[PDB]
Amino acid sequence: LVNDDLNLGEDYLKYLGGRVNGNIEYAFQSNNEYFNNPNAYKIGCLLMENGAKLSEAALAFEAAVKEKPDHVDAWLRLGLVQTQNEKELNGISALEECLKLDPKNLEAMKTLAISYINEGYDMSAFTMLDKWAETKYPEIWSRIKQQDTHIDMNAHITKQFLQLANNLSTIDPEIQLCLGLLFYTKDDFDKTIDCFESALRVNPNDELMWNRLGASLANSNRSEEAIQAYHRALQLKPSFVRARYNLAVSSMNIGCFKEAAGYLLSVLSMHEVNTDTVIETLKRVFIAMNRDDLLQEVKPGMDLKRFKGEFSF
Amino acid sequence: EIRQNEKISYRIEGPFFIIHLMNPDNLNALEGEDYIYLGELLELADRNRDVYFTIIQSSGRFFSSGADFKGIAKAQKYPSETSKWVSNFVARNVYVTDAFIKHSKVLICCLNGPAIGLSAALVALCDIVYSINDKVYLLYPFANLGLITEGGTTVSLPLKFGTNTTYECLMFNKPFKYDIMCENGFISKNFNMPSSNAEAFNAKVLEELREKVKGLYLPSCLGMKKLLKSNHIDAFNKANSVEVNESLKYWVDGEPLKRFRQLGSKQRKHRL
Repeated sequence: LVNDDLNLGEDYLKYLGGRVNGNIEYAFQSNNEYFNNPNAYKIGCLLMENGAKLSEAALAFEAAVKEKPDHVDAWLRLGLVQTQNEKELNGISALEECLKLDPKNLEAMKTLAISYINEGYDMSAFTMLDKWAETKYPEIWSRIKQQDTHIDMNAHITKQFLQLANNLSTIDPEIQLCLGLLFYTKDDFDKTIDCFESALRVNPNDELMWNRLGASLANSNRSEEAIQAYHRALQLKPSFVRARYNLAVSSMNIGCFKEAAGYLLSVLSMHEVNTDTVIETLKRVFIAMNRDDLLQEVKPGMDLKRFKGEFSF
Repeated sequence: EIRQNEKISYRIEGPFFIIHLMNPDNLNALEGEDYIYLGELLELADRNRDVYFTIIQSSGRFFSSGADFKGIAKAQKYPSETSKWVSNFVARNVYVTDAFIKHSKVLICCLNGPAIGLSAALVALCDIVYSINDKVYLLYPFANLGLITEGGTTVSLPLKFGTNTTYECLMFNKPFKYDIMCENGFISKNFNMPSSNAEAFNAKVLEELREKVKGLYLPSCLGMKKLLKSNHIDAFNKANSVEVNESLKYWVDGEPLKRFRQLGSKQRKHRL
């Protein structure tokens, strides 16, 4: 029931969406005290594991990938930390570099498809998920794909992943995840919710799955459950800035504004820890309650505790 | 000697000059210099005295997805916008379209999949067209991008598909599907192959062509083409000159680039 990718025209646009912006190169940092610490990669790994700050782990991996631009695992971990630090362009850049060095990495493919979905490049995400499938289960996928004007790319790949999920004697996750992502892009969020809630019962000690549940809910206007899943993710990992940002966005959505300004101050303070990304949202939350004393003090070179009072932590 | 292109190659087999687009992972999208490289390859086939047929083959599931708009919305050397667009659009289009209009060898196109944009405009200038199966189409998406006709489609689309068909498909941005192509005799043979193997399709086309040219006087083919071309050569030249200068005002106005920016501007609200 499929004609091609791009679906008889009418998907040409939405294929140009994933191309017009191009590729940005990774933007390194200027004050990175690890510039020559020969254990910088080891320090980065230990920061990632010991629940340290994510900005510092990111700096350590900056150093490790500026010391040997072939350490695939260094690029992979730099992308992993940068996307959970709420820096999608740096994350996408690092993961792209890793995949270009190691064209058969699995976790790179997965995290990159999720970031593409976040940026709205749904078709690039479809190709990446297809590629992850055929490099993870090559024979099953190869004979799935050989079975050969109604269906578009999303439905085709959803059916392929469904059939792949049925042709194996387990329910091993990271396939339910991709099913959730496909449904998510289709905008039928309840199938996504079922998939993520099922992938959590098999391992409810995750943070990314709780944050993906929060996002899937908050897209469906269930802001209370969204807040709760974000709080859960943060309970499992206090360094997770992605979840704080989502929490603040939905708080703003539901009239909670002092907490949201506190959360954005906390995010701008978790990014600014070396001794940043969108500030506009802070301006919007201040314009919502309309406090000029803090409205007019917008600055990427200012203090955060200076924002005492209701904005204060 | 002609330079090398990692996206277009060629070879010479007997009386055939074969061109191969070999970038299947970007759907064979071509930049400006790739269109100028096609122009040069056709100028190179036109001067070989042993070539009689020029064959354009592709790879993957698309013939060509058109011009390469990669990196066009990026914000980041010209004294004005007119000068920039003159140099980056008008020169390329006038050159490659005229290289295809005046070609003196027989141009054959093997369609392994859909063609879009200026590449479909160049498909509609080829003399014979073969398709792999019935899932091929041609799309000219000018009204959705804020542009107008390219590649001599002003003359070739009504000539080969009809006036009413052309209006309904260009005013409202629809594809020239395969049944429209078969109602007007656009496609000379449908090889009816699985859409996954373009290499077998290309090989099959070349083998069948080799069988067909047995016993013929080939200078006769070239003379008959010389005479059959003189029907619409003036229409095509006039349209070429007029199109490349009328589309400049659409580029300079600012609508295509604005639509490109809001095409790749679909970030989502929540994350993951």
